[PDB]
Amino acid sequence: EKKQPVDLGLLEEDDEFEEFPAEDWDAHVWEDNWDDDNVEDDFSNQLRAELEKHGYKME
Amino acid sequence: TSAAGIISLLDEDEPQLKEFALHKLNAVVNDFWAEISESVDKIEVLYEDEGFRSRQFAALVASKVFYHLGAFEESLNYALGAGDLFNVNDNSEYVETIIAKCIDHYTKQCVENADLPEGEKKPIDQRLEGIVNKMFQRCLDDHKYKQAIGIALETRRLDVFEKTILESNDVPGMLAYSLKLCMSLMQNK
Amino acid sequence: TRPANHRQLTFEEIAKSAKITVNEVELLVMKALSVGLVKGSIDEVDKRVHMTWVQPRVLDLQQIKGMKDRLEFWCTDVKSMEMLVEHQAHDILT
Amino acid sequence: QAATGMYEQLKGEWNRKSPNLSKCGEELGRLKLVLLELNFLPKLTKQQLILARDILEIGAQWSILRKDIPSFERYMAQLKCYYFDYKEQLPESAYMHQLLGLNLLFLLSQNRVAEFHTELERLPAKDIQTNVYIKHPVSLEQYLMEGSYNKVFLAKGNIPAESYTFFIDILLDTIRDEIAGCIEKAYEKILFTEATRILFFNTPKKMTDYAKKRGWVLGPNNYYSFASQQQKPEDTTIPSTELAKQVIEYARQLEMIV
Amino acid sequence: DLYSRYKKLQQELEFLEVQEEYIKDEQKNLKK
Amino acid sequence: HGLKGLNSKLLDIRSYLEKVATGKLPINHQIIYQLQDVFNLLPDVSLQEFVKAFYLKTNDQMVVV
Amino acid sequence: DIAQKLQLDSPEDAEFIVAKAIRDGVIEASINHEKGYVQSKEMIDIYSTREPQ
Amino acid sequence: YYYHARVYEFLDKLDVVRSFLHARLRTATLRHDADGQATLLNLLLRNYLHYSLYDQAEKLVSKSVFPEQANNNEWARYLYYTGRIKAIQLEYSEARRTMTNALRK
Amino acid sequence: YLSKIEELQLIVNDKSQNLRRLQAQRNELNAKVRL
Repeated sequence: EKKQPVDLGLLEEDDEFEEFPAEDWDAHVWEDNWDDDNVEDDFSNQLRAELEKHGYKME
Repeated sequence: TSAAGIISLLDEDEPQLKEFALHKLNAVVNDFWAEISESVDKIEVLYEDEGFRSRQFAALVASKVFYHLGAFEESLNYALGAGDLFNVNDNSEYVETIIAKCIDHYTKQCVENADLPEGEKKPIDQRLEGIVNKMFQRCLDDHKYKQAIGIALETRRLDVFEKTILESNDVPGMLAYSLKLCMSLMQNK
Repeated sequence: TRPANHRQLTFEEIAKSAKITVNEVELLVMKALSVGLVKGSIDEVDKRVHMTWVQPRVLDLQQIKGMKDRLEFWCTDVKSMEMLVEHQAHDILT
Repeated sequence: QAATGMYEQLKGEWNRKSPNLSKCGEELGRLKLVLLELNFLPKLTKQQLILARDILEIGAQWSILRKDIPSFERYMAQLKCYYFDYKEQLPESAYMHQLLGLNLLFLLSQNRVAEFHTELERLPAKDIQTNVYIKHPVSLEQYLMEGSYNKVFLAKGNIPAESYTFFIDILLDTIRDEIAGCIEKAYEKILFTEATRILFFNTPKKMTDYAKKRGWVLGPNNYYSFASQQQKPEDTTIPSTELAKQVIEYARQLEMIV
Repeated sequence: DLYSRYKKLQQELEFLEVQEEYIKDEQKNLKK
Repeated sequence: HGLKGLNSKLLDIRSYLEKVATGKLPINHQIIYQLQDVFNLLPDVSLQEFVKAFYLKTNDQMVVV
Repeated sequence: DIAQKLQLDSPEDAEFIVAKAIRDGVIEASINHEKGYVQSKEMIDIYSTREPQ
Repeated sequence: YYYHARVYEFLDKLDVVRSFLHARLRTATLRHDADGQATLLNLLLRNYLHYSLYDQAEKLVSKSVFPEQANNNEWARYLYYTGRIKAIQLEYSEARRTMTNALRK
Repeated sequence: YLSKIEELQLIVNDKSQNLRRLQAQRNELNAKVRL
């Protein structure tokens, strides 16, 4: 059955990136997920919240 | 390759072309009926054109498509329509199939026919009946006749089950076999 | 008359119908209730009277007709409903 | 014959092309029995295919102006092996680059979206930069997957193009009703100049022409689209009649579970 | 051989029918 | 079984009232009153009120199911 | 502003896009044309009850 | 057959080798061997998608009946190709289905 | 072949022999319970 699966996989592809991924092949997961997104915002905001208000100080 | 031209040639005039469409089509139907399966509506109408003679081409062509569509009483009908495009000795699994397929139809028909009456008549499409008997002929030429009999058993045709084989050969082993069988089998005694 | 599902009144409607100046109109309604004639409530802010239900008196021949017709309709519901619930759930019967 | 078509389209009259076609149709019957099909996926044969392509090409190009659209789809269908068949000298003719795009655009004109995207998947031309000419129908489609102003802009940019101008006049109307069919539910109230702004009219009277054609009661430049909505069906037909069976089913799902 | 076998099987097809439909019976009368 | 029951009673009242209009119906102003009171008790009204009640209730049933 | 947030060229472009979004049961709004601002429908549809069911 | 198609490259393999797979595909279809059928079907589908033809494969499905007794891997190969072509034609909501099964099976 | 392969079509019907198979046990199990 495993062999059959493998065969199927082979047919579907090879593959280029898939091979690389396999080669690379860890870690955990923690608990739950979504949505990460970007970062360096909060302080950036404050950096701007200053600047903003500093601009508003400039105002 | 792909039927697109033949798909196009279809609606295109000059029944000459349509022939040679159907002709070329017919040969390459086998694969490309799949594309062609959408042209069937015209093909139907094509079979409804007495103007265009060869349409039995398309009929059997449709029959090719219909086996390939699993349509049979469709296919059979249009194979029945063919008669020419169709032949028994033409050997394809398909042909073998559609025949065998066409055949079975006869039985219950014949049996339903057998229900009320039983014997000779035109109630059944003679084409089948012919081809039926023609295979029964082939059965006769198969010359193992339970082959024919079991059919004609259900075929209920004593005419077939007449006595041809009788005078032929198998002095002791052409009746009891069926007869002892018949006792075990036939619903209507 | 203003029935079935359509029993509501402004104070003006009752005023003109009873030719009573509209202050009393709510005295008239309240007294109509306290004798048992009507049930229902009054909304002054919008000057409506929702009359839950009204005491029934009588009628003649013709008024019966509507009754038979009404019954016919609410018979049709059942026949259809009841006869329409057996199919899905034919696997449950005893 | 082979030069006849050249004289037809190079001639430049498409009625001359039109009635000049039928007499070719016969040699296209024989040659149809020849260059037809072309399943061999294949010198002496190069000519049969070389000429044949251009034959059907002017078949289509002529078919355009003559409203013969479906027919050349046939031709286009018939053309399919030519551009898409293993070869480099076979698939060249720029009548491809314009013709395909013409075909896709046809499919949009008929509002057949299924066939259209199916065709996208077909053409899936790997070595296809952006979409060079072909962005006209594609892009034209993607934008009406939503906005319109960008699309209309495309309508103006086909004039670098061919008789699909007629298709333009198709598609153009095909868009406006949309906006109309949109704006009917959008909001009840428009100043006439604003309707001109939306529907891309260069005329004020074409508006009330359209609105009458749309049955829109118009009040001195200001239109009403009433009724708004009948937020009715507060559930009374498929609330208990369906659920019960559902229940019943569910309960069957519970019962039949045995 | 068929006219004795291909035909002698139809019975069998019924055997599973004779019993397939009856089998449900034991399931059904048992539960009561 | 109850639905079948209902349909029966309604017949009864129906053709009776006919006999009222035909079968020399005396009067029975005491019955007719009660019929009226049957109508007055008739829950109408896919009203914005009920439509919500049932809805809020059905959902509770879904959670349990 | 919408046209700014979505980077698009013209307002005329917008009300085509948003007029489209409305028909698809996305926004539940209406549009004020002469002042050119979208104004938006409520969640009266809070407990639809039909959905969860 | 799983290997035959595999190594293959072009026409003589996409076209000449495809005509065979459909041939006995019909033959075996009448021979009622579930496994070989499903496999072969998958191979020719994969051919249509190595090609660009979704329609031919779609109407192909339209006339197809798939059998039972299978190998779950082949089953997911099917559900995979199915979901895919089903998607390219724009119909998404039924594609998620067949691909979900391609994850399950 | 005509009738030849025919035997196969019906021959495969053995599937009904198993289900009933599930039945017997499935049925015999009750018989023990009821008994």
